[PDB]
Amino acid sequence: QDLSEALKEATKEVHIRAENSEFMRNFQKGQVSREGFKLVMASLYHIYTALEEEIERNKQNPVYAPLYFPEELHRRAALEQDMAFWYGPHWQEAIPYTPATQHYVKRLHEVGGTHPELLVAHAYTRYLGDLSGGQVLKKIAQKAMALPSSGEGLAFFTFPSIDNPTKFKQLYRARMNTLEMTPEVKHRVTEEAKTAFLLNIELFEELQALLT
Repeated sequence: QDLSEALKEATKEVHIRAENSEFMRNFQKGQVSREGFKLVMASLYHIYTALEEEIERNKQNPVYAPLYFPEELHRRAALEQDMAFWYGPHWQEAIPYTPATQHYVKRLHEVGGTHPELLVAHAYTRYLGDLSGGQVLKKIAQKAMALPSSGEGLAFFTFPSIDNPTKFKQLYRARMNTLEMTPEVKHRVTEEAKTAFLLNIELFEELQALLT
């Protein structure tokens, strides 16, 4: 089986659980305020910082390199804008760094440092969602919180260097299928993607509790 297909099949169940998390149910209904939203975007700041640092460490590694798309995909600069929007000029000292975020970041460094053949599972889990349900979350955020169409506060959800998310996702999928793939690597990559989803589910369960 192609890796792109293996990953979708492996994560289709946990994806259902993730999109139906209590935090996300509240989001999709429109119940999340500025406070909740600042919490999740600050958490994403740390996650994508760790993820993109590990992507840089491994950019020339053949186990990842075909998926190296900083210009199109990387979120850190965009999140730095959003942090300045939501938290102001001294956001680096203002933003929270929660335990679940720390746990997620810790795994990203373990993977990037010790198991870079699995890094694709983590880039997959975040980026392809950003290019999918991410786009729906963006419209909900705009409506709920009165965020302007011009895009301030929602740079994270904006991909100026991609014309069509759907087309780019097809490209990224075909490119995943180009990675050197053994039964050993494909088994562990699909397992690591399931873990990536759980780390996200646990972040969202934590934030929901912090707010209630």
